[PDB]
Amino acid sequence: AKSEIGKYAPFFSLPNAKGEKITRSSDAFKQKSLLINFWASWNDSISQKQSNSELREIYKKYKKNKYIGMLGISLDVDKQQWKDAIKRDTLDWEQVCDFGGLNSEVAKQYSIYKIPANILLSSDGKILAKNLRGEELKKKIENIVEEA
Amino acid sequence: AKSEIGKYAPFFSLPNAKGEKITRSSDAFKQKSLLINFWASWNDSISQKQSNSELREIYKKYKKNKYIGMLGISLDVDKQQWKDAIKRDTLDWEQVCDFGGLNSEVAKQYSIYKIPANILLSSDGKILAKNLRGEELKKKIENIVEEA
Repeated sequence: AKSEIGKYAPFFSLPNAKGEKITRSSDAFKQKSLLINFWASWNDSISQKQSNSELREIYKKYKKNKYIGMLGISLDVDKQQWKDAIKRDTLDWEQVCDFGGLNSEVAKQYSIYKIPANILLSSDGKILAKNLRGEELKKKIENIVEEA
Repeated sequence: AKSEIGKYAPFFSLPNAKGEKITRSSDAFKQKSLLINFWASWNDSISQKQSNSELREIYKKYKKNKYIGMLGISLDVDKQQWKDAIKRDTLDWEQVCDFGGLNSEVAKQYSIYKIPANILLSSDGKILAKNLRGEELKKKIENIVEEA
């Protein structure tokens, strides 16, 4: 219930590849809406590949945008496997992982029942949508950008 | 934690495809050691393909053995996807799933940090081994069914 649409996002604070803790209020994301994608290198499935294709297109279009940010949260347990995937899969938006895996607190807090998954937050942290894909995702991001 | 080697396995009761509730003491498993494997149909990974091959060979060899049984626990949320994988991959040992997904009771009770995963229990329910693969898996099952 804590991650249902319209609720405020549960807190997280998770380390990036350099070990810096990132939150929804880190400088890259403050005052922006935030698209958070969940994945793991141990699930390089067709669905994950599709999500990645879609997310690479969003990042390419919106990487230097005032209104929208992107964060990848991995459920990997192995740091080298995680970093290797970031490189191979060109996951060039910010990436975090605490190596807890399915036992990672963030996975429980966000009630992740499968991966890939995603969640979209307003700049005030409100949960706008979950598990958006395809044209619907495209349109929601376009709308956020238009709302300025 | 509750799933360390030497501890009694956490309780579970999960429905098979026909809706029968299966536990470690169900008729097929009573007084046998039990190999439980955790998976999901959506986890189309190399580890999952290799795991399925390994498990199919254990099943082929030991399906009528009086000292070992096998149980697949899926972390699927979609029943048709689950059943379709069972058929495609001939997962013909007992299969259960309650559609709760990654954050459900049994995944948390067993501290599953990624899938695929497995656990081996003695006939009294104590945890003997975790995440057995390859020749190590074969040798452990051989050792389990050996008569004194």
